[PDB]
Amino acid sequence: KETAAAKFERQHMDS
Amino acid sequence: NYCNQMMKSRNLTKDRCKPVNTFVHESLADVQAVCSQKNVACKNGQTNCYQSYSTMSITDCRETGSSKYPNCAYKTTQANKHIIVACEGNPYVPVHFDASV
Repeated sequence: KETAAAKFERQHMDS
Repeated sequence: NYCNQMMKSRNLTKDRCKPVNTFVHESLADVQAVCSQKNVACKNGQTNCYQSYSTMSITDCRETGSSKYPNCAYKTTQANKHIIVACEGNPYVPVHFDASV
């Protein structure tokens, strides 16, 4: 399902 | 506030209250670029961590002392700091947020 890099993006990215 | 809103939206506080979380307001490519910048050691001792040459815009979300599931409450603190992330995989991208100086 959700990879570690995907999770980092959902949790910390807000461009 | 922004924190209570973004934490919920990103599925961070839908089934629990997460104590802390940092949001980065730089493009995704610029953050992934950090994986080839200043190599430092992660607080855990590991060394696949990199510090950003420059400071980046970020919002720190911290739970108040009153917050309790389901009513999570956060304190919003905006700032500009160097971010430190742990990288791994191929391509080499951030997988963990370590800190912000």
